[PDB]
Amino acid sequence: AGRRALIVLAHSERTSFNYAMKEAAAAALKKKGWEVVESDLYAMNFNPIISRKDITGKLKDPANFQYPAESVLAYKEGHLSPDIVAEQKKLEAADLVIFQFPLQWFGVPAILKGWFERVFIGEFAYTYAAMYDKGPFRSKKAVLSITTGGSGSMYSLQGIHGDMNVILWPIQSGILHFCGFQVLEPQLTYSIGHTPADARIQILEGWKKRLENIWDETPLYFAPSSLFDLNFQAGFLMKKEVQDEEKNKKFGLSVGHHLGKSIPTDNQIKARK
Amino acid sequence: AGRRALIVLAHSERTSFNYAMKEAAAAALKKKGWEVVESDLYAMNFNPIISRKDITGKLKDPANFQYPAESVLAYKEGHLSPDIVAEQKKLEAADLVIFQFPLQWFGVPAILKGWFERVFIGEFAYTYAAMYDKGPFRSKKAVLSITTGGSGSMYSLQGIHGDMNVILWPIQSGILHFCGFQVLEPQLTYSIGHTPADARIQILEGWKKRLENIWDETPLYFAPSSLFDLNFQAGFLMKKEVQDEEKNKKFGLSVGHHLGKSIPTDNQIKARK
Ligand SMILES: Cc1cc2nc3c(=O)[nH]c(=O)nc-3n(C[C@H](O)[C@H](O)[C@H](O)COP(=O)(O)OP(=O)(O)OC[C@H]3O[C@@H](n4cnc5c(N)ncnc54)[C@H](O)[C@@H]3O)c2cc1C
Ligand SMILES: Cc1cc2nc3c(=O)[nH]c(=O)nc-3n(C[C@H](O)[C@H](O)[C@H](O)COP(=O)(O)OP(=O)(O)OC[C@H]3O[C@@H](n4cnc5c(N)ncnc54)[C@H](O)[C@@H]3O)c2cc1C
Ligand SMILES: C[C@@H]1CN1C1=CC(=O)c2c(c(CO)c(-c3ccccc3)n2C)C1=O
Ligand SMILES: C[C@@H]1CN1C1=CC(=O)c2c(c(CO)c(-c3ccccc3)n2C)C1=O
Repeated sequence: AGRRALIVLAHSERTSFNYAMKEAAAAALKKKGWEVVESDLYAMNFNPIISRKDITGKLKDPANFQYPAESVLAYKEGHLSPDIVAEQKKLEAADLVIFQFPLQWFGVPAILKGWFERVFIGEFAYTYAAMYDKGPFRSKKAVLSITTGGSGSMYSLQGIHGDMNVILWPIQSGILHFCGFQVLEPQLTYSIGHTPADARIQILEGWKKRLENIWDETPLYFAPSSLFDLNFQAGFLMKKEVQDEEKNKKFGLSVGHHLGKSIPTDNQIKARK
Repeated sequence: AGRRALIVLAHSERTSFNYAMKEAAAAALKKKGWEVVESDLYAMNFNPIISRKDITGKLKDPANFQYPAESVLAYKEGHLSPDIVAEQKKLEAADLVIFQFPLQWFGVPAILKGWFERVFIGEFAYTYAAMYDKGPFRSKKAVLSITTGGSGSMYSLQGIHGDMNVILWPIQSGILHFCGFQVLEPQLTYSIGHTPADARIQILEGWKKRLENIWDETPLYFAPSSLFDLNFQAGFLMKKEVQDEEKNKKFGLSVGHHLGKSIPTDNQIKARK
């Protein structure tokens, strides 16, 4: 089960609803016996920009700096910037990771985007040989608790912004699941700036109620990596048998693997698929 | 037509292909009579974090800081941080804006994400009353020129990463088109790290060739805001009449407006739709 939790918050104001939601999760989990650690990016004045400075020492090839290779090497040899390592330790010690943030330009705040870029270093957070379900964080679970200015209807299939499931895909599949994370249902609190005070109090309590049993939840469905030929040769394309079999399925496997057919309803919002 | 172009680069190395793509684009554009301005985020050591320091004036509500409102107010009264103002001036002058960046965790680099967050302030880059096609930059055109580590097949409908069209959606529709921009087909350069020297040279020539007539291209398709009842009362939902003409249609309208049906092939990569 789950015993330790990491709450990554990306909001500058201690007076925001996001901070309240972070406080609610901390209280709720602790009161349930969990150990809670925080990564309040702004309060920590976190540096989100990847650079050659992330490697405390000489680079393998300063004449042509390539961050991927250099950062992985620094990782292996233990030359990663201290601030990066400290976060990597929080990740390794955590069973549950909660990402609390306000949706910004249909994605995560830049400070958090940068946190992934500098913290999710190769070898540590992933390998091309163990992508997705086989990733390093397979024993861990992640959840996005998001707040927005736009109303839920704006994000429905007929809303002007379009399906929220598409917006979540690059984050939940491309970032979290790629590293092995079992991704749980996102906590979506729409139009928080247009919500009555009593309703907000209920949102907080609802979030705490869910956290009581968060670890017994069934995670989102992503196509298993066993359906693909995971080698540079086949170009990591679906196995031909799976393709043929899939040809007789009404729905695609997920948002990203829609295969040109109907995307399973709320594939990135609701579990059981 | 268009004589003014802005190239926003998000890469720290002068030795990268990304920098090469930036030079090639500028060289080719100037050759066709364009005026070319640049925003090399790293070279500028651009601040990517939105904070109350983006406002130089006295806040309207200092004890309860709210970025959306305060920033919009600062734009309206001329109290925005001068570095943000400098970027906004480049945007207003530009006819064509090119975003050159390496794909990082299925999105734009944090430094570029922060650029959108601090520079695309309300009123300046958008207004709820005139979202999408009615936005401020509707007389402008934007293009994403991306380079990736992974091969094209990994991003095909059956590649492990999933459809690249889904990854592109939140940036091209949510950020670019939301502000009125006509978005042109993205220049996609896959597995740049695994491309032979002679091929890389051809990729650059091909990019210069495309830019020779970039302004006359058909842009990508996004559902017009006219298909929606644009008011907090109708939940910014698609017009009932429009919803009825589609129930018979096979394909959805776009990636975000797939409507539970099939997404039009390469909706976010190829024009004509
Ligand atoms: C750069 C940028 C980009 C954005 N892009 C998007 C986008 O793409 N899509 C979109 O939909 N939105 C977008 N937004 C809007 C953003 O998502 C919302 O402004 C944000 O989620 C609002 O929540 P908040 O917690 O940050 O803060 P706040 O606006 O402060 O709101 C929290 C509310 O709850 C109250 N409150 C605070 N603490 C408590 C407590 N303990 N108990 C009860 N009530 C409390 C506050 O007084 C306030 O009214 C963007 C905003 C910015 C700045
Ligand atoms: C934090 C992070 C996250 C990432 N996330 C992803 C992801 O989600 N998906 C993904 O697919 N990839 C990802 N990548 C990989 C990234 O997309 C590639 O490393 C990048 O696109 C490579 O291009 P480059 O221009 O930066 O540099 P380089 O790797 O240097 O490659 C350019 C190549 O062209 C050569 N070259 C330079 N100038 C010229 C010239 N003028 N003419 C001809 N050849 C030239 C160089 O020597 C080099 O071999 C990530 C990388 C990082 C650091
Ligand atoms: C996608 C681009 C980035 N932006 C936004 C889009 C919205 O649709 C929106 C916002 C806000 C916040 O400014 C509210 C909002 C805020 C308060 C109360 C009600 C709605 N709404 C509906 C945005 O910021
Ligand atoms: C980990 C984040 C999610 N993304 C990546 C996914 C890939 O599939 C990938 C990367 C790289 C770059 O590290 C190369 C690559 C690099 C050099 C040569 C060949 C492939 N490939 C195939 C990534 O960075």
